[PDB]
Amino acid sequence: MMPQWSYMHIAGQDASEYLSPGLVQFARATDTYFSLGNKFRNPTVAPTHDVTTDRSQRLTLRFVPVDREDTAYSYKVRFTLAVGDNRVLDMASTYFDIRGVLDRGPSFKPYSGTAYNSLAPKTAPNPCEKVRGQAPFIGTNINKDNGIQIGTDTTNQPIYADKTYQPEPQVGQTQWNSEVGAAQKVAGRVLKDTTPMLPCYGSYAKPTNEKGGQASLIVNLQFFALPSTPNEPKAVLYAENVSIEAPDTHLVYKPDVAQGTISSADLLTQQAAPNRPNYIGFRDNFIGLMYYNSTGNMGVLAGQASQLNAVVDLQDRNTELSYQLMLDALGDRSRYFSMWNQAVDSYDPDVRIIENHGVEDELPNYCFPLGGSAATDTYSGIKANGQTWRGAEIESGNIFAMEINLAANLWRSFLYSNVALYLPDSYKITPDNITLPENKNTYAYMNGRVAVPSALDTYVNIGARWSPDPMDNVNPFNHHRNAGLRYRSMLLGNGRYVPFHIQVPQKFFAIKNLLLLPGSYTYEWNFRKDVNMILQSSLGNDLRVDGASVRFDSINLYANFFPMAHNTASTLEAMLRNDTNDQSFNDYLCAANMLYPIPSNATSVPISIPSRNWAAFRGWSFTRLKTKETPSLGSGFDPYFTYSGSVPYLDGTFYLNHTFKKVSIMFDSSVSWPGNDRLLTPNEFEIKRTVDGEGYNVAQCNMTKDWFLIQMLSHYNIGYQGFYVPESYKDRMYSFFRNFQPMSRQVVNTTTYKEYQNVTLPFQHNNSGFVGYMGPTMREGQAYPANYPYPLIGQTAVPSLTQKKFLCDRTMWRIPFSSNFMSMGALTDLGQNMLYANSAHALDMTFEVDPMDEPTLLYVLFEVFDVVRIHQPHRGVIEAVYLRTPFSAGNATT
Amino acid sequence: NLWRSFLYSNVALYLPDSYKITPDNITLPENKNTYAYMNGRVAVPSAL
Amino acid sequence: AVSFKGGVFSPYLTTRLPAWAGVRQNVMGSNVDGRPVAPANSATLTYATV
Amino acid sequence: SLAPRHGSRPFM
Repeated sequence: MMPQWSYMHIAGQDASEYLSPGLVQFARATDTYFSLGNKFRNPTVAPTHDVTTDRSQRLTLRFVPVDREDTAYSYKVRFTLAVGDNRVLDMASTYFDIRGVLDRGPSFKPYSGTAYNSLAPKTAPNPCEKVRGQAPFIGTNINKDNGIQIGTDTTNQPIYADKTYQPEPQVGQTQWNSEVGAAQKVAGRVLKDTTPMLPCYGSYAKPTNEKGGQASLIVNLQFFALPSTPNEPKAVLYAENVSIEAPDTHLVYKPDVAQGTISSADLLTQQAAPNRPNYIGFRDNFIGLMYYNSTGNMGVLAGQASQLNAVVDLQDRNTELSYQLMLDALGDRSRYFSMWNQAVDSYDPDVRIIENHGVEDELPNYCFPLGGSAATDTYSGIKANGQTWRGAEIESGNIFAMEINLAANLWRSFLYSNVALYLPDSYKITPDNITLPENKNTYAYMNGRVAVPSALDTYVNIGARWSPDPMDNVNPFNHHRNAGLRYRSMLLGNGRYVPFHIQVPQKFFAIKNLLLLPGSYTYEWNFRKDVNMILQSSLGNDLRVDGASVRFDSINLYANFFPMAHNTASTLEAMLRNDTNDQSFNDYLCAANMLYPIPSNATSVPISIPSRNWAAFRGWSFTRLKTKETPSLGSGFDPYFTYSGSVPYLDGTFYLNHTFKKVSIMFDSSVSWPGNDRLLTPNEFEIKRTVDGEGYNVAQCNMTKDWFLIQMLSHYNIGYQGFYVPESYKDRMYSFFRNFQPMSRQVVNTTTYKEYQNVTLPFQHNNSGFVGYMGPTMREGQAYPANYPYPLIGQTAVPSLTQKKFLCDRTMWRIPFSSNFMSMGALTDLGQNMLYANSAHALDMTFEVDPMDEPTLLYVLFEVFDVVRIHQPHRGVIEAVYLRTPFSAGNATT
Repeated sequence: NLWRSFLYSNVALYLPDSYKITPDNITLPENKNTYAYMNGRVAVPSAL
Repeated sequence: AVSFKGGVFSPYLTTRLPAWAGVRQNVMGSNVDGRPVAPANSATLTYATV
Repeated sequence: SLAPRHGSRPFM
């Protein structure tokens, strides 16, 4: 090029390519210890010509629907995706644009504490009213009325309105002390007897004035008086029928409401609390917003002529979970995006495996008075008989204080808030005297129901990795600690009426990253408008009942062409037009979907597949689901899907795939397929074998050393050569090891400690008297040792019998069809075997399950090739071939 | 409060026994490696 | 509300007995020496070693 | 590998 450039190697010759061959040899020789490759620039130059068009074409495109349609529960839009000529669109860039208004319902509360009176003593009166309350301000006179004199130019009084005794002003500006001396003037705002008297927490009261007053349609200066002295007005409390509210607070001991209308009386003893927090935001990768896997509302992508569809979906390829897996195996998932809403769900690993390690307190944690000395005693003079000094009141003895156990109390609060409230509804009690909604799902009820600290408070499985068994089978991601939901409902903001400008990708495999060719293409897709199935909530409460709505505004396709120079774009066109040059794709999960309903509470479940070819079968993968949270997406709507939380069906979530005791397989009646015996149990895939004389349980858990050779041997392809921890580049977020979790504790024996009791949960007594009896009540207790946790430690430890689980969540069991259970190829060794390639086989194969009283349904996959080939013969015509080798989606009968 | 407890809970307490002090009027085993002796010693927070 | 009160209990097809331990009955089972067990209940989904 | 893509040991 220009000589000045090549002189500086700006765009000249490659680093090693201009230096004398001797020096290149030298550097290539001594590079590990004396490297010289960093001292000479090697120029890099982008392609000069025929790489980007100059003919003034768009770099990004705007596509507006040709026709729209609004249904009571869905939204249909048909686009006109017409790529120009001598240009190529990669559909990967194409992504829908959504605008509208969303109402998250009253169940929304994106926080846990309370915004109101947030810090007061959560159990005591907004000065109420007969009389009872308080006064902070100080004065020199109270007038015939006029008020108490704030005082000024030879006169000045205050404003029953707000510049009254602004509830937060004070004599405070005295300090250590203040002392309403005979100032004859206390004063302050007391609520009036027509306004509910809720607790002092919560109390909101919409500002009504400007100066921050609180009244209604203007408040009256009463004039409570002396100290039993006489007419001598001393106090002028201002009374203010406010509009009390309490958004954010569910009471927890309304004393026996005298009647059905005491808005006042003695309820000055009502406690109150925060409301449980539920964030409510759109599903991860906007899972469910578009109509995937539902044949009814399937989309289309066909040339503008010959409207023959080119995207044909089924109910077995579960394209949502497949996409969510794809992000994992091709991303990190610990990196929040904002456009695809790519924030993965997650549970605080200190919440499902809570290690009650104990408190870290070793020191009294004290509470010293506000001045450093109270209750002093006046003394005076000296035995030298009172020289120049009723005054000088020195407090006697030693300071007065009272301690707190900060470290323990904070941990107790964490336990109650985090692994106490989310117990199954059975263990959760209702408050003493507050009515609850009849429906068991609405946020009003489950919020009103209150947990009990007695069940889980620093005396459960002490110092041992153990998820409270009642919490073992409950969903972990329906939790305010859910980082993904946490952020995603953090992102849209807070409160109601949240307008949303969202962008949704294309998750369908045959369209996900199809490379389009010139020609105009019609492109319509159907969007779920059902609120409950598109928004996540931390409590899994039904959303469409308690209140919610998503109104769509406009839906626009958006694509970004690559401005390739037409000179090369045309060659690429005629070049991908070739028959042999055809494209091809595949679904990532690449396997059928087979739900299997289990009886509400059952021990086992067999299944059967009539004789069928398994030409390219690869292996089975399965898990468990809770039927309350799996949507049958075979219809455009499902009125029976009341659950709102994470959906393991198609949201990557899996949290029960450890309750399987073991599985069995058998080909057509009797051909079991572990095989010509290989596994330690030659026919029974063992996963939760509970009693050993053979010692088949692997880790210190209660797995089996054949299952933990079938897992971690098809996932990480390790085994036969020593079980070593696998590197993170082959251990993804949804992998096996990442989520495996053993644990154990000891429980007091039942046949040895002949003093063994069965002291229930409302009859314990530990930490008694510094807590509340049953619920999150208040402290009316007493003191006498304790007697729940029978010491399993120290000198007087009792006998002990062990227990162990293997909590493994967010991972699916795999039983690869390969002969040796190795990842020897996508199309397995044994899959191509002659016997299975020429003569089909039926299948009978059954599972165990720990009995869950909540109805549950199975989940099984057959790891089936889902290939696709997409060809475009002429400008504007697209032809596709779908296939599923072992589970073909169509045969001679259609 | 919490930070002070943390310091004594973890760093102000693992000092060599020569810095720790036995409580006022309780007895300790003569063996210096038994638990009863090890915890019986109590560290002075002022030191850490 | 479904009561099989007029049918021949067995319409639904039956499958081979799984043929493994555990699931053939749900009455209290006895251990080698006598320490009983639970047939299909919880506390049998935990590795209760000694 | 080999050339019908991936695999292992039907090639010595």
